[PDB]
Amino acid sequence: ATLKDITRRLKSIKNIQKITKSMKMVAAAKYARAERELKPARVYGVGSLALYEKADIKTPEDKKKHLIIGVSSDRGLCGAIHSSVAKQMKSEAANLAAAGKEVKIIGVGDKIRSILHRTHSDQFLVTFKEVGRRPPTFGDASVIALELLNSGYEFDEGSIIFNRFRSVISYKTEEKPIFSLDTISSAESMSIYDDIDADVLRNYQEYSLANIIYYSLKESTTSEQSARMTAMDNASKNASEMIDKLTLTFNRTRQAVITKELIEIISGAAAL
Amino acid sequence: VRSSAGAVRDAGGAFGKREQAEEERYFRARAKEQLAALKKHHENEIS
Amino acid sequence: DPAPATTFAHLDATTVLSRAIAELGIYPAVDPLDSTSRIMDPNIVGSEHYDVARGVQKILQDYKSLQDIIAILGMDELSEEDKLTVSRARKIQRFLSQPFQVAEVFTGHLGKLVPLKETIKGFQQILAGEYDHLPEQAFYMVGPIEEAVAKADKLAEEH
Amino acid sequence: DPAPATTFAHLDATTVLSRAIAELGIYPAVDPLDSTSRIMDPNIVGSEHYDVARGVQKILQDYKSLQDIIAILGMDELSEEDKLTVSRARKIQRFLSQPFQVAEVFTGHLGKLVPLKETIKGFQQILAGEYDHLPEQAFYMVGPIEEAVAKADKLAE
Amino acid sequence: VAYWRQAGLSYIRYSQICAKAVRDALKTEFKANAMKTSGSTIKIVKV
Amino acid sequence: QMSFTFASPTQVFFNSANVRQVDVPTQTGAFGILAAHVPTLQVLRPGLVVVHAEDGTTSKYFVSSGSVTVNADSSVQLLAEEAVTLDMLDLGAAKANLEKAQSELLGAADEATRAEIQIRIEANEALVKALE
Amino acid sequence: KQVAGTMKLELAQYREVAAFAQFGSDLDAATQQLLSRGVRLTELLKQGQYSPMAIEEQVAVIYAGVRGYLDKLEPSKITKFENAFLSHVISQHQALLGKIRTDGKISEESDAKLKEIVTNFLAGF
Repeated sequence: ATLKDITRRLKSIKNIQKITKSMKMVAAAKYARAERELKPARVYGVGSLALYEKADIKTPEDKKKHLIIGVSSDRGLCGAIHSSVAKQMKSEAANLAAAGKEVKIIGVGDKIRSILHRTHSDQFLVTFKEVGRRPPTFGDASVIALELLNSGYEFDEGSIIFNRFRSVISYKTEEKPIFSLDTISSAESMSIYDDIDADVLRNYQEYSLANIIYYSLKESTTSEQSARMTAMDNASKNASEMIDKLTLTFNRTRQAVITKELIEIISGAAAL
Repeated sequence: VRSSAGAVRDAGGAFGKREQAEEERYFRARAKEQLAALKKHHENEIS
Repeated sequence: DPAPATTFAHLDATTVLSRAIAELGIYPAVDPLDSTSRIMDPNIVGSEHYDVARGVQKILQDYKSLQDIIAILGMDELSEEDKLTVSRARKIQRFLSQPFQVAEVFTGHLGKLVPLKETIKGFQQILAGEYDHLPEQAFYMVGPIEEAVAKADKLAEEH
Repeated sequence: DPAPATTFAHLDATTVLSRAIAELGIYPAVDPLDSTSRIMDPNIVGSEHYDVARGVQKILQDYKSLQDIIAILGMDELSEEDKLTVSRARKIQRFLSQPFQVAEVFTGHLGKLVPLKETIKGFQQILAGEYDHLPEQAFYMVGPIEEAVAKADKLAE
Repeated sequence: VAYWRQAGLSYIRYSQICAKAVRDALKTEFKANAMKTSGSTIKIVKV
Repeated sequence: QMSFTFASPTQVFFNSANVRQVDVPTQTGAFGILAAHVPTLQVLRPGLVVVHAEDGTTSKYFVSSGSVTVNADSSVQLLAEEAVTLDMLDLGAAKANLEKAQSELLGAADEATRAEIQIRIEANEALVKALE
Repeated sequence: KQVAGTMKLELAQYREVAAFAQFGSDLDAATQQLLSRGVRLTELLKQGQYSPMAIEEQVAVIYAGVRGYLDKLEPSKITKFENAFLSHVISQHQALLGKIRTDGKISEESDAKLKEIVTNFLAGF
């Protein structure tokens, strides 16, 4: 090999390893901040769940509409995040298509738009953007939810896939269900609720749903940052590995060409 | 030794091929942007 | 090359081609941050021209540097200073080349007699960003920067 | 090597053996894209054999090529069709491999040769992915494609 | 309903305004923490 | 016992605590925390977290908005959009904000913008009232 | 030597994570400050052909950096800044310049005098 081209690859590799190291450090910062925030966020999200958790949530089985509540990031490099997301997404899509419930792919994050770029591309309800441009903002979550509220997609039910950061390593790629207050109409548990106006019940349902969005957002986002970090870590491992044999053969070829020219000169002297 | 700036791109392997292709994609996005803006500016100067 | 070694040994002026640039379609295609010439000096080129050329060299060096950086990430993370730098460097590369009239045999476009003041002016304008809303492809294989603005308008017509 | 370099123009079939394949545990470990001869043409090999050969060549081209990226990139950004074809070609390398009875003396797993037409048929089954869910491990050391399906069942077993 | 919701305006948007007011009542100590978690960037799919 | 989950989206006021009674202004309409308060939540209005706690504790935490929930398990889930600190603002600041909200409430553009200014009036009104 | 002892350590530390500068964003405050010191140095990193200067002048510039007295100078302009402060000294603190030079000993008072001359030159730059 051209020690020229070989060295080109080698320095490429060296730069690559350095870049991966820096990127992994950045991701470490990001996911560390993510975990730091997640503590109060964990409590808030637990509470947000507890609302509908407080009652047997049996929505209308006659839901002619469902909701494909999908959340992705504008950012990537978090491995199967978009991938496993689209996997559970396709699973639920087949399940809901079986139900014929008029679901619509609720979108935020171009990763899904890509997943949506073929998979029933028209099914996209609407794709909010910029997903992950900065740290999570439950205000921005509220904004997206407000766009949804503007949408008159009276989705009787829906589910939101979330990579529940079950650990730093474990991101439980689950889906978060959601009903409609209209479906919630006929509940004795609602009769077991204290004096709630229905649109007030509906508006509060919306508020809790937005809270759920923010919580799933923070959780999957921490999963994403940690995933990117660990991914960069594995990448750096593979990089050092490649560079190992690379440098091995590199010195091999270095001395090889050195002594090769040497022997050439030696023979040329012999020719003299 | 030393590592070049764009050392991989200098080498330009499959990584460098990706560099070129992503330059194509992003610069083409920006190019459609600039071209649309220019069409708008021409529309503005028409009146 | 040892032959290139002796060549550089006495070459009072350097004309470093970048055959990679030509492979990228450059026509001119020289090795920019590589060739040396004495008339490129603040005491010689003038402070303005030499300084501009050096800044161009720095900008292109950043272009190369961040090119691989993108190859890792891409213009998704393109920073404000960066995406700006990316576009500007692409434009500088574009404005670098020109198709000649003898080249118009193959290059089609006839030659553009580049004026020195016009060159420095296009350099300063690019430093400002004379085509921020426009496509750099007009600057490619072009003469004066104003001629490139005209070419971009022609593109606006042909779009 | 100048000796073999010159030797390359003398005999009909050039049999390149790839220790890299041996690293993949290939039995045998013949060079995938290197061992060659002018003995491949649909003018002789017909549409079936020559077409399958050219397609497998393209598949392996993609495979080895993407391997360079995957080197640290892994499948982490492998395109859906890309990843699909990649696992496919992995299973393909696995599948074309069959045991050797002479080797079975040491190996113990019976070796044999499938009919070339049988080879074309099983290769096509792979080409579509008739046993697309079957593993390269199952594909590994594969003679009869139906034997490969049975291997997949035993894998389920 | 609400002066908002009687007009039809969203108790959600009502809470949005409430947050705006809360920021308006951010302390000198708390003004930054209010700008903290102030951003938003999502933009829906348009054609 | 209560499950006093009083907490901002950012911070925590009560962490599933076990107190006696509590109230702050509510869009759903404020009332005291009673064990026989049915499993329910409320739409929040700007209040001060006033808890007749199980222990000798009445810690007033000014609240702005959000929603507070309480289950049959007394899951007092005061999820606060803005539970304002005791020192959360300056009385002069609230009065000037009220002045602006009234002038633009005088400058009420339209039932939408007027409703915005109306929320503003109610809000700075709660501001003065907490200051009151 | 005293100047270089900190200048080189800062240069290495900048170089220690200068790769991180690429992303730049979310720079750790210690890292960001180390970078700025390195960023300031990079501004000062250049050199002028056929342009020798007073060694004590460079010692003074590095000393001002050690004071952190350059922390607020935009690096693109920080170079012209240091140059202008240098001119201000070579006119005025040229007395203190020779004082340090012939002294070869960094009097804390002479150090402060140069520091103030530079502070005037720079705050007044």
